Amino acid sequence: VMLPDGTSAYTRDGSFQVDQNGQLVTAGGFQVQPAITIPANALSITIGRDGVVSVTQQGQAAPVQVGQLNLTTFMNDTGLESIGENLYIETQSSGAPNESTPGLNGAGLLYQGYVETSNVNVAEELVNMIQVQRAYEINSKAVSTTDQMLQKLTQL
Amino acid sequence: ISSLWIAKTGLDAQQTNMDVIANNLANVSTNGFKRQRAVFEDLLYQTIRQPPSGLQIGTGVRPVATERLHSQGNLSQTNNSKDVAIKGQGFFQVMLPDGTSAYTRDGSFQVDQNGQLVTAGGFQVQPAITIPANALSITIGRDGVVSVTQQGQAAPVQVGQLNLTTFMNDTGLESIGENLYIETQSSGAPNESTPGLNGAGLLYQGYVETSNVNVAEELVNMIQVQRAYEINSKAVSTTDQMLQKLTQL
Amino acid sequence: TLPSGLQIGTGVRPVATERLHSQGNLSQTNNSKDVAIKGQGFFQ
Amino acid sequence: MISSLWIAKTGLDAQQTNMDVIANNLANVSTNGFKRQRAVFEDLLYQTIRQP
Amino acid sequence: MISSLWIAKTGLDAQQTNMDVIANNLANVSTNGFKRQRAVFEDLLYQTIRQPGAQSSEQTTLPSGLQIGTGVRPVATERLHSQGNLSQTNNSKDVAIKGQGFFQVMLPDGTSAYTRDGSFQVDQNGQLVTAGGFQVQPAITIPANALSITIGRDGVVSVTQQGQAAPVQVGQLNLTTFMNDTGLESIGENLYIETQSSGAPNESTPGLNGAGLLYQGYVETSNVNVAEELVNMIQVQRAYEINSKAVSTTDQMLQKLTQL
Amino acid sequence: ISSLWIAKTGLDAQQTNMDVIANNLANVSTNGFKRQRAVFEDLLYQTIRQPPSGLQIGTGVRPVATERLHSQGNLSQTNNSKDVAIKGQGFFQVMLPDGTSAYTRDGSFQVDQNGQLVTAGGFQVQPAITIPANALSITIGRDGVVSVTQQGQAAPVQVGQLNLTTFMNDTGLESIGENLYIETQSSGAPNESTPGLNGAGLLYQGYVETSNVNVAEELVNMIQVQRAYEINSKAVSTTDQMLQKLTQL
Amino acid sequence: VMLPDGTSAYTRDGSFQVDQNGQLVTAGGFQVQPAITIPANALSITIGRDGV
Amino acid sequence: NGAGLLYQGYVETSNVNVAEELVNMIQVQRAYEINSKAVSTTDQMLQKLTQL
Amino acid sequence: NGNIQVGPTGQLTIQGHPVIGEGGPITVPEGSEITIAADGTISALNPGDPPNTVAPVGRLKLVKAEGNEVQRSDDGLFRLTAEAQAERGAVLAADPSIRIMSGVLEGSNVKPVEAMTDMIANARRFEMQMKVITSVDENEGRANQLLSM
Amino acid sequence: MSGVLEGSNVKPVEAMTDMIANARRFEMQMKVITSVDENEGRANQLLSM
Repeated sequence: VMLPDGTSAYTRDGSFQVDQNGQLVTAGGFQVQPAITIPANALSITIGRDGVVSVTQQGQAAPVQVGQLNLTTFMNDTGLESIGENLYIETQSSGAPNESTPGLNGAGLLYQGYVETSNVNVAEELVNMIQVQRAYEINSKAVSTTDQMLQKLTQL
Repeated sequence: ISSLWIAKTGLDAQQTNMDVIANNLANVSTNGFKRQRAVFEDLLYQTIRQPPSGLQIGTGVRPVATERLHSQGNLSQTNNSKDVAIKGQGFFQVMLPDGTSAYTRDGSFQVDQNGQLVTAGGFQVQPAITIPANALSITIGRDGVVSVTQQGQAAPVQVGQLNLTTFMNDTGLESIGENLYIETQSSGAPNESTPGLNGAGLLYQGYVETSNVNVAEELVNMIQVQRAYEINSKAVSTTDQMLQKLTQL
Repeated sequence: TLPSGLQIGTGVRPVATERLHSQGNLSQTNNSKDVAIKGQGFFQ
Repeated sequence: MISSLWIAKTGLDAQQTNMDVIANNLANVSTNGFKRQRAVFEDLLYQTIRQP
Repeated sequence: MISSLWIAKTGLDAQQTNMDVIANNLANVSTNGFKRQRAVFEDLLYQTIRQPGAQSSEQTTLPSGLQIGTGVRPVATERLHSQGNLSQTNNSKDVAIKGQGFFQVMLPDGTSAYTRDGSFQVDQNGQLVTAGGFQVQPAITIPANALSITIGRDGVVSVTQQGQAAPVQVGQLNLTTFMNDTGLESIGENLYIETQSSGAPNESTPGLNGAGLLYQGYVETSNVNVAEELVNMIQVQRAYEINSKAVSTTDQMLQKLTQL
Repeated sequence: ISSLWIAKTGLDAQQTNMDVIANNLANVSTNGFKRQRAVFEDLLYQTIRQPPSGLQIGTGVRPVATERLHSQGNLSQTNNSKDVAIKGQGFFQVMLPDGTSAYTRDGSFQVDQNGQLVTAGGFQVQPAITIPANALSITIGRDGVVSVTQQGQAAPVQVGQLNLTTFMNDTGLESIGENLYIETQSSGAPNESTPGLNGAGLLYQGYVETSNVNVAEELVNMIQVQRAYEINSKAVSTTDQMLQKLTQL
Repeated sequence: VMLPDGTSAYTRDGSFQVDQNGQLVTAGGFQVQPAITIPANALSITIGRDGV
Repeated sequence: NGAGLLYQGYVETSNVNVAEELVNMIQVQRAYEINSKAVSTTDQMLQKLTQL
Repeated sequence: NGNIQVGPTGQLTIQGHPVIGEGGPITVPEGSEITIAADGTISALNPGDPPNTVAPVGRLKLVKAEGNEVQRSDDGLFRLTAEAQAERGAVLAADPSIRIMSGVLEGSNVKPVEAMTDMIANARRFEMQMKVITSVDENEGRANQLLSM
Repeated sequence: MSGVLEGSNVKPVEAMTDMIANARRFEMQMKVITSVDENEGRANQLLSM
């Protein structure tokens, strides 16, 4: 994705739209790279399983291939610098990005009409909340004990 | 404290989500209504430098947009000559009182005391279509031509043409209520085109386009929204109790 | 920028009731007084 | 409401029209010079989800 | 939220698609030339966790790795082009198809559509039109003073004038066969349009090169087996029951997670 | 502290079980889908030394595998000439767009524009079969030989052979979606074998195999999963209360 | 069951499978001693009440 | 020689009695609270002792 | 700490200062998709290759040592006690009987119960010491009157 | 729009979190006040002579 300041970020988010000019953008107007421009009067858009995006025109019995929506894979996915807005920027801990067509060179495929969900396991978070609360109480007890000992020292 | 702020953002996002769900659910049985989905987005992340090159805490789940699904809605038979529904893309242009135009993907038309074609509330459609005083029947074809049948005359005289409008980005229109949308700087210029041509759909007379609201989607989403709201509530309570314990010394 | 703004939207309002003024089926009342209308029109 | 329900409503109304035509044909036996009618139907929209 | 709720939601959507297809098929009984539809389903991603290979020791192999999976995305709706039953409409201008083939029709925009219908008429000018005025191809104009319209099995349409005891051959009605019938994209109106899944059309005279014959006075009914649709309705409703029960279970699990 | 993590592992196992049950229940009425069962496994035990020469406490219930049940499903009649189903074991080979081969236990076939025999998603079925342009009818015998009938010729011209593929370890093939499996290092090498031979299964034209999901077992297992979830949550709550009571003193 | 390191463990669990070579395993690939090697293309597997 | 038979197609389930575990859990929580009370009582005894 | 990580260039690094196994630092191909077995073998499947190419790429060395024969070394890392060095040598063997539990981490063994009474007893002992100090100084101060006059 | 009234825009979640924050802040200030008063009381003994 091309950021307004010119650098390229990366997103695992598919809620695309089209600006008033036809370019693919990401819920926030960030252009998707390379730019994909839709004609004005497309009856339907189709993004295949390897990103070949095409449109159907009134009259043509053929979906003119309008663009390619290629992916980018990183050597260390975890090292990305999340800058918010569902975008990551690559850093020295992630390596240079390797761009390729979907389904080739280790990149995944594309599912049109479906969007990926957050992989947050709420059971983990609830149990972690209990853990955090009780550990906090324990450390608070430690502070209190030390403070009382210091009081007793400073009385004499 | 920052945890409370984060959890408040989460509760706000879930409550906005519930508002969107409820608006979709209410507007079932509203002709030509296009359901809405709220798309959310995380906030900036706070970086703490390590003497990777840093950890990220982050905050917030602000909603970034509410995007309408401008798909095709099912048809409902009303057996009314005036009602008309749309095949595929397109909008009907309507002249608001103030002078600018709105655009409606609706078909509950009528005629006023003058003959003009209006939309259930008197907003005159464009271009003006006048039905003569004694039209025995009124017919609207698949390319929009509207004609009437007069008594005695053995032919339907053509009386109007019902053009549609198409936008580059349908979602960008901002809704003003009243089943009406208006042009913005994001939806591009309105293309006035004859139905069936240049990406515009067609017209079905006697039929009105239903709302494309899937209620199973919204029921499962209601379950999800309630559960997420209660989880973030648990987060708020946990932070409250840790602050309890902190101030007790 | 911002390919779609966010709007929450509230509820729904009944805006009208329109009467379908079509032609109804006839019934044979076998009564001299009674009369029916073919097509548009009303008795004042 | 449901995509199923509006389709089923259209089916019911089509069958109702068909019964109307049958009843008018069948009531007009013993009517001189009457001509039988027959209703011809026609499927509605097809909401494309994936283009063929 | 929960991995289970999204899965159940996709199951609900798949069953609703199944019921949609059943309702559309079931309402289009008594529609001529309508073709049955059947939805083909398709499972979604499988999140690999332990690779099915990825030996668990130096010599071992770790068979049948752990992967969970989601979703029941509908992949297609194949339309069954099998011959439908005939019905004797007694009307001289109705023709049914004996085997494969499609009647070509000129859309008002100029493009060509294809219908398996027989409900033909005559408009002001004698042109053969189909219940909506979409004029058939190639043009067949019946003369004004005709009495009989006969459409032989080969498609040769000829009429008989008053007194003139010669059935003048007035036109030919030839069929259009597609190498892939199922690929046609339906536009309503009992009309399908060409797409680059169907392939280029082969226009030919009926009977020859695989096209079907023409039965005048009969119309081809829909090939919808209502018994199968009813039992499918039972099965679809029960599957909906089961999936909503799964949603209920996940919801109650989440609820006691919340009360924690 | 301790019991908290043990009970969390129990919750995760119950949730994985519920996820697998949900995938089984959703995929009913998916052709050739083989239902899945998750086998679980307790984690490492810790030995406390006695000055029996020790006891164990142990922890966790980590899931080890999801084994697919590769049994025979029922057959449902589709009245479609192209569709086929399999008696006994065997898989249909398919050429993925990248170039490798997948294997499907599904027969909802159909012919593309080139006459190739593809599988509901366009992936060509190996070995290639080309139905001629104007075939009157297509038949696929019980040994997988496919033939068509042309006008004029009073004999069915033999078109192709629909071979099967057998694996040493049927469960090993990993699911990649669209009812497709791919070869793994645990599933051994594939054997291209004609139907009815070398233990491969027969072919049935006009029928399609169904999912072997016993929904009664699914519902009772799902009752189990819910109640176990509630029991483990009771354990989590009890441990939370014990820690809270501890930190007070 | 023959452990990876050579010694013998014992399991009351029947979640068995077959690896790529026909050997019985225990949900994690540990071989069940003594080895039982299922032929390549069996139609069906039967384990009797006495293990035959 | 005392070995049990084999039943194919079936898996043995865990012999865990969950009602027993719940009752034991209640007992464990109450005993934990009582012992914490013992610790707390001794601790306040010690507080008073070290006051003077 | 089994929280293993991979760098962009394929260095297995339990929080950096990397991990040692069967040779130097363990290195894997950059498109790792690592799996770790029960006895320590590490297998790697490049994402875009057929899954029957999971040939093992390394082994994770594990060592048996506990308590009396291990001491902390001013980092989170432990070493041998130099009393267990005229013994099993400077660099231990792999001990091919220590097993790995994959997909599972281990938390700290910080017993809150014994820590809470550690702190209670500590506070009580401290203020007992303060009482002794108070009495001693008061003794000395009241004593100092001997020498005067 | 006629026939429709408008209610108050008092968001309850922000008010609720604000009230929790207010309470905790008050407790923190009370702790600081107690500490300062104890310091002053202990320190007034210095002037003794």
